[PDB]
Amino acid sequence: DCDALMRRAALDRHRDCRVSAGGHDPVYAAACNVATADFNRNDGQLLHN
Amino acid sequence: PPAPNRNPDFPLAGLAANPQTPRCSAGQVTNPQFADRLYRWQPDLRGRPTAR
Amino acid sequence: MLADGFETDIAIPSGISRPDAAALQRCEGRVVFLPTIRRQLTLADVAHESFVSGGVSPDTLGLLLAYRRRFPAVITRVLPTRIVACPLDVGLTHAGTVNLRNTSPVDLCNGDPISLVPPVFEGQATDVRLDSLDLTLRFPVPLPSPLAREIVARLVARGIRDLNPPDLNVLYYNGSRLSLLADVQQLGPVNAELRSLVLNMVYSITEGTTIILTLIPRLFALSAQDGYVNALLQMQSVTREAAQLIHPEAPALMQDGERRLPLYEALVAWLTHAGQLGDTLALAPVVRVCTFDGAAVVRSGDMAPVIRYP
Repeated sequence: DCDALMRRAALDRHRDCRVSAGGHDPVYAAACNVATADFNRNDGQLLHN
Repeated sequence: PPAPNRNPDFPLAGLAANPQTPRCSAGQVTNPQFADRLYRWQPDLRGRPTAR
Repeated sequence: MLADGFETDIAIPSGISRPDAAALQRCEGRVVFLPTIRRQLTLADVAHESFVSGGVSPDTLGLLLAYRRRFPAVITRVLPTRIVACPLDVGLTHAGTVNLRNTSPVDLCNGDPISLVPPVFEGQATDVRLDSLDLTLRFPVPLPSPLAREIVARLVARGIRDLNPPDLNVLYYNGSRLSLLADVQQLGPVNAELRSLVLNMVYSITEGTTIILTLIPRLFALSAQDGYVNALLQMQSVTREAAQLIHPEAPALMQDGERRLPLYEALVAWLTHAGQLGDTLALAPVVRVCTFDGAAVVRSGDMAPVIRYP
């Protein structure tokens, strides 16, 4: 899921929290069809299904 | 004198009540990432007849 | 100070019940407020009945202003006919030493200045009565000088609560827990104390002070790094919670800033009003302690050698 990251992002700014997926910031997506399917896709478009 | 109607009052009694007012920790302050988040207060004193 | 000094004489009235005569001989070293530096007075002038104000009995906080209007003096020796005392504002003796008996709960250390407080504390409220002459004697309590500045600060801050429709009673010194007895305070003398505060409060604020206010973010950053800076804020100061919200910054540029020093002028005006204010509320610490056969602790209930403090 993204739920590990979603519960985490509400932490404070004065204590740092850096998460880099594949050296890139996580971008979220709701669903994926057969048509999109983005198999060898680069930088961290993540999914939450 | 300074420019008229420049000086604000103290929100120190006011901002201390609401917990939703943004604060700073000891690691925050002297960074400009939080200097803009806090309240800005600029006193002026060039029109004061002080005791000396 | 004269070559012989100056010794006042307080005459005793002839009507004396013999138990009240022995009560005066226990007053060997006490502190006595004289209204003048007249050479001969009476016990009625010394006692609490003349020490009242016109029609109004003064409270504990209002009794401090009555002290600084008068002259503290110390009884040297009790005679059968009179009482011989030496003033403190006048140069005290030929020799420069007086004995002072501690009617105080707290022991004394060497070198510490003595200011004096009314009877305030619970339990130890002791007033000598001369029932043949129908007189009452309230004698002040000699205490160390940082303690007297605490007790005045506890009383004055209590009266400011009374103008605003917890808690402030408990003090500590040498680990001793002790509170103080007070019920009411007259609204008259509190205004005299408060007006003496806020005029001296305002007169510290000069143009350099706003430059000093820009260092409030520096201290709250510095208290993270050194525990000695953590010894300032104590969590009960305003400036810890004031630094958490307000980020001030300096005004610029100052008028005639080439010729003048704003940070220097703010300090000297601060040293003459706010740092002076420990003298302005109570009376001055005229007396410190110099034991000769070196006793580091003068115990509660004993005499002590006494030498003036500038």
